[PDB]
Amino acid sequence: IAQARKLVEQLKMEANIDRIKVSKAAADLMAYCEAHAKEDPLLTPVPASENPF
Amino acid sequence: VQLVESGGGLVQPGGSRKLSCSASGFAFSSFGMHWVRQAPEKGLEWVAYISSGSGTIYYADTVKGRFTISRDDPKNTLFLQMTSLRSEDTAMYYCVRSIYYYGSSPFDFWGQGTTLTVSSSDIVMTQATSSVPVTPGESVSISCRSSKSLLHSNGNTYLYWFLQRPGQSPQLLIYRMSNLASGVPDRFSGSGSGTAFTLTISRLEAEDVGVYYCMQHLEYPLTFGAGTKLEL
Amino acid sequence: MVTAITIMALYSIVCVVGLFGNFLVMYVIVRYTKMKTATNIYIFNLALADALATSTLPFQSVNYLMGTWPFGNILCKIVISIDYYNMFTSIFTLCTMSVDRYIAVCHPVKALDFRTPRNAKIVNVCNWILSSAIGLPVMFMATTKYRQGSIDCTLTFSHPTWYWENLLKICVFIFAFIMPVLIITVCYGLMILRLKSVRMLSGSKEKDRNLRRITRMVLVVVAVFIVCWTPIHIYVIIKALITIPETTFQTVSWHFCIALGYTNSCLNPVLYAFLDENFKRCFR
Amino acid sequence: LSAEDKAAVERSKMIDRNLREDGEKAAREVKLLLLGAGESGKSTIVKQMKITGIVETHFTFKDLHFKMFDVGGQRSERKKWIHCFEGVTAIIFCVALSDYDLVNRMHESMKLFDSICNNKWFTDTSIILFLNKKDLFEEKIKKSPLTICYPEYAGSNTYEEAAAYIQCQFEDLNKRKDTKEIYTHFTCATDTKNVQFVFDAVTDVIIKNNLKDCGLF
Amino acid sequence: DQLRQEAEQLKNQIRDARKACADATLSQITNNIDPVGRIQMRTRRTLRGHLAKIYAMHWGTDSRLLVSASQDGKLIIWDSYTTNKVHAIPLRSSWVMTCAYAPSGNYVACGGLDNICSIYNLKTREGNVRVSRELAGHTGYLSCCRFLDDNQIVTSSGDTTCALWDIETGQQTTTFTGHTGDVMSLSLAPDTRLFVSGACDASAKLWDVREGMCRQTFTGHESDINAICFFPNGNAFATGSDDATCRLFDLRADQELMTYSHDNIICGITSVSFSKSGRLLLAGYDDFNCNVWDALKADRAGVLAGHDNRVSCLGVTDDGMAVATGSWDSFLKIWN
Ligand SMILES: CCC(=O)N(CCCCCNC(=N)N)C1CCN(CCc2ccccc2)CC1
Repeated sequence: IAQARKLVEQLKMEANIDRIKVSKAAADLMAYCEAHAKEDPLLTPVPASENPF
Repeated sequence: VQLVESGGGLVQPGGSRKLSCSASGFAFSSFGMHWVRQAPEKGLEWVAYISSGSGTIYYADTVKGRFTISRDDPKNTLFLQMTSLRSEDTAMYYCVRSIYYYGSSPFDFWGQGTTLTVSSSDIVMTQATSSVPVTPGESVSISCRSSKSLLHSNGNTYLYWFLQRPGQSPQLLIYRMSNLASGVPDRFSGSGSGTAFTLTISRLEAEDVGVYYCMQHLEYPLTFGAGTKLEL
Repeated sequence: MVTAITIMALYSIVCVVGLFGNFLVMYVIVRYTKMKTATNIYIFNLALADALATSTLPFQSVNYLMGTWPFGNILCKIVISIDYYNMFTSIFTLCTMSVDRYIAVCHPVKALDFRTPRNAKIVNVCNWILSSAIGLPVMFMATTKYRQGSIDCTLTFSHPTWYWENLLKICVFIFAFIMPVLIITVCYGLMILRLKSVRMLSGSKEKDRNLRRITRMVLVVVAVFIVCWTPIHIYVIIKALITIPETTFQTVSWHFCIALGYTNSCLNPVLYAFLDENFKRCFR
Repeated sequence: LSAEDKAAVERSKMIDRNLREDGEKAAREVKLLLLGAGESGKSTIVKQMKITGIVETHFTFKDLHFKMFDVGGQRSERKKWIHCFEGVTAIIFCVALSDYDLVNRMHESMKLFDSICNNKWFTDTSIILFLNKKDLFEEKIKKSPLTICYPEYAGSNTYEEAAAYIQCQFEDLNKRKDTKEIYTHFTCATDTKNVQFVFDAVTDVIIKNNLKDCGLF
Repeated sequence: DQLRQEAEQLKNQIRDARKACADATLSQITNNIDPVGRIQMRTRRTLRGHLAKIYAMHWGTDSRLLVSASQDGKLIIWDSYTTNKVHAIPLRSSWVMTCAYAPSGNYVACGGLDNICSIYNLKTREGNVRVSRELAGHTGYLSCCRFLDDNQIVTSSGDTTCALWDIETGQQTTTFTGHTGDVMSLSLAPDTRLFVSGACDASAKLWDVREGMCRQTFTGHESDINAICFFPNGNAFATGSDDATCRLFDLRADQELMTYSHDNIICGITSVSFSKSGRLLLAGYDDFNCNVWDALKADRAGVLAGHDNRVSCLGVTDDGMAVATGSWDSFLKIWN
C-alpha cells in the first residue's frame, strides 16, 4: 500500500506553490491578448494581398 | 548512392549508339533523371529529361528528335538512344538525379559520365569573369547575369550553382539561389535578385578550385553558364 | 381541335413533371449524397439523361401545335439527335443498373472487384459512347425537308429508303426493346431468386417483409419499363407494316404512346431515387 | 505559371494514383474483429485458420482475403478505441461452453456480449458467434448441472438441450433483432468447417452491404 | 492505513488555498472590453487524398506543410498552399490515433493501437521515407506524440503514463506515472520545458520534462478529457472533454478561469486549439462542426461547418494564417 504514501507526499509537494491572485493572472492574459491582437491573422482578416490561401 | 556509365567509344558519324546509366543505391523509380553533356572545349549543356514514371519527356533543340531517352524502372537503368550522330555531339555525357517536390534539392547527384566521341526563348546567361587566380583564405565572389526574370510569382528564384573539380563530375552547391546542398560546407553562400546573382565563398582553400556553373530551372530548355574557373 | 389542345397539354404536363423530378433528383444527389458511390453515379446519369430527353418534349409539342418546324435546320438536327441519344442513354443506364445489382447480389466476392466508383464512371462514359454510336448518324442524316405547304423533319438520306428506314426501325427495336427487356428481366429474376435464400431476408416476420418489399420494388420497376416502352415500339412496327390511314384516331393513339414513352423518363426519378433507401433515410 | 511546380504536381498525381490503387487493394480485403472472454477459445480458432497491442491475422479462403484483429491484448478502456473498428465487416465472438461453472465466467462472457452487441458503433455489424469446447461440455453436463450457472433452467441435462439453451440465451441479447444478425456455430475441429461457416456468414454480410449500397435494402 | 484521511485533509487544504485567491472571475474583468464579433471563415483549400477517417494532423513550423494520419494506413504530407502531396508514407499498422511533425521538419512520428511510436525520416538520401526508429515500451495505445526537438519525443499512451524518449538510443529517459486513467492528449509549452496531459480521470496535470514530477493537477471536469492546448503565453491552457465543456485553466493561479459551454451544445469535444494571439479558441465537436469561442468573453464568434463527420483533429499554424480541421469524413479542409 505504498501508493498512499506516494499520493500524500505528492500532494504535500504540490501544496507548497506560491499562488498568484486570480485578478492578476486574468489581467496578464487580457494584456497578452490585447498586445498581440494586431499579429492575429484570424481575428482581423488581412486582405487577399498577403493571404497565401 | 551511385550512378555509373556505359556506352562510350569512338563512333563513325551518321551512326547510332546507346548510353546506359544504371543506378544502384536509391529509389530510382521516384527520381526524374536528366542527361547533361560537356564538350571537350566547352561547358555543360542540357540534353534530355524524363520525369518519374516516364510521364513527361523533354529534349534540347540541338538533339530534339534525333535522340531518344528512356528508363527501365524495374532494372534501375536509364537509356539514351542517339540516332544519326554528328561531329558536334562529341562530349562526355553525365547522368543526373533529380527529384521535384516542395523543398527538394534537384540536380543534387551527378553520375561519373561516359565519354562518347564522334569522329569526322532560351534564357542565356553570361559569366564575365571567365577565370581568376586566388590564394587560400581569400573571400571570392562569383557573379551570374541572367537574361530573364528568374523570380517566379511564388517568390522562388530558380537558379542553381554547381562546382566541377578538376577531372570530376560537378556537384550541387546551391539550389534556388539561397539554399545549401546536403554536405556542402556552410562557407558557400548565394544571394541576389532576378537577373543579378552572386556566389560568395569565404575562407576559400584548396580542393575547392574548379569551374563554377550557373543554371536556371525556370523553364526548359535548361541553360548553363560558361563557367568561372578558379585557380591557385 | 380540342383533342389537339389536350395533346399539347399532356405533352406540356409530362415535360414539366419530368423536368421537376429529374432536377430535384440531381439537386439532392449533388448537394447531400455527393456521388460517393456507384449507385448514386448511375442514378445521377439516368436523371440527367431523362431530363435531357424530356426537355425535347415541348419542342415537339409546339411543332404539332403549329403543324410545322419553325426552329431551323440546326435546331431540328440537334433536337432529333438529343432525343434519340437520350433515349439510348436512359435505356443503357437502366440495363447497366440492372446488371450492377445482379452482380452485387449474385457474385458478391467479385462485386468487390468490380463495383468501384471508378469502374462506374468508366462504364457510364462507355455507355454514353455506345449511345453516340447512334446519336451521330442523326447529325449525318437528319434534314428539314419541305413539302408543298408543310415543313417536317425526317431521318432518311440514302436512296435505299425502304432498306435504310426499315434498318433503323429494326435496330432501335432490337437494341432498345428486346435486348434491354431480356437483360433487365433476367438480371432481376436471378437476383430475386438469390435473395429468396439470404439468411438476413428469411426467418422472421420483418425480414420476410423486407424481402417482399424488395421484390415488389423490383417487379414495379420491370413492369413500369414494360408498360412505358412496349406500346410505342408495337405501334411503330404496326405502322411500318400497315397502310394505317391518317385519321384522328391514329394521331391520338400515336401521341398517347409517345406520352407513355416519356412517362418512363418522368417515373424513373421516383422509382430509382425517391425509393432508394439511402434517399429515404436522408429524407427521414 | 507552374515553372518547376509542374513536376511537383506530376509527383502528386503519381502518388495519388498509388494511394488509389492501395485503397482498392485494401477494399478487396474483408476485416473481422475478434473478441471474447479470458482464456476463451479464440486462440483455438486462430489455430484452425492457418493464416504488441493487437495481433492481425491474414488468411485466404476461396479467393477471399480475410484480416482478423485480435484486440484482447490491450489493457485499456474499451470505450476509447472501439470506434476505430467501426466499419469492420463482422465480429467473431468466442464463448467457451466449458466455463459455465468456473469463476460466473459464462455470465462475464454474456455481459461482454451484451455490452458490445448493442454498441452505438456496431449497431449493424453482424456478429459471428463461436462456441468452443463441446467435448468438455459433454463431459461436464453429465456431472455438473446447468442450474449452477442458470438457476432457472428447467430442462433435461443433455448436451443438445443445454447447448441450444445457451445459444438461445446468447442470441437473445441483441435488442435490435431486425437490424443485425447473430450467426452461431459450435466449433468443430474437423475438415476446417469453421472457416467455411465464417465464409458463408461473411458472404451474407457482403450481400447485405451491397444491397444497402444499391438502395434496395 | 489512515493516510487516506491525511490525503483528504490536503485535498481540502488545496481547495481552500486556491479558493482564497479567487478575487474575481475572468468574465467580470473582461466584460468591459468589446467583443470580437462574428467571424467568417471559409474553406480556402480542401485536401482530399485520404480514403478512411482521419484521427490526427500537425502543422510544420514553416506553417506550410502538414502531416495527416488516417486509418487507411497512410501518413500523407501536404503542401497546403498548392494542395500537392509531398509524401505518402505506408504505415506498419493501419490503426493510427496520432501523428507529429518535427519542429525542424526532418522527422515525422506516428503511433496508435500497436503501442509503438514509429518515427519516419523525411530529409534523407535515397529519396524515400524510411522508418528511423520504432519506440517500444508502452503497454497501451498511444494517444498523442509531440517532438521536443529532433532528439527527444514525449508520448502519452493508454497505460495511464506519459514517457519521454531518447530517439537515438530508443530507451525511455523519463516516465510520468501520476494519472489514473487513459492519457488521451498532450501539449507542449512554447518553451518545451514543461507540458500538460489530459487523462480520462477528468483531470489534467502539469509535468516537468527535466525532473519527471507532476507540478500541479487541475480538476474540474465531469468526464474524460479528449484534448488540451497551451495558451500562446505559456501560462494557461484549455481542455476539451466529453461533456461538451471546454474550460481554460491557469498555471499561476492554479485554478480554472472560466468555462466555454452552451445549452444547445451537448456533443463532446475532440480537439482544442488557440489562435496566434490567444483571443480565439477553436474547438472541434462530434456535432460535425467547429466553434470559434472567444477565449476572454466566453461568447461564440462563429461556426466552421463544412464536415460530414466528427472533426477528430484541428490545428492552427504557427503564424496564425489558417486553421486546418480534419474529420472522419476523410477530407481535411483549411479555413481562414
Ligand atoms: C421507337 C421509339 C421512337 O420512335 N421514338 C422514341 C420514343 C420517345 C420516348 C423517349 N423516352 C425516354 N428518352 N425516356 C421517337 C419518337 C419521335 N421522336 C421524334 C423526334 C422529333 C420529331 C419531330 C420534331 C422534333 C423531334 C423521336 C424519337
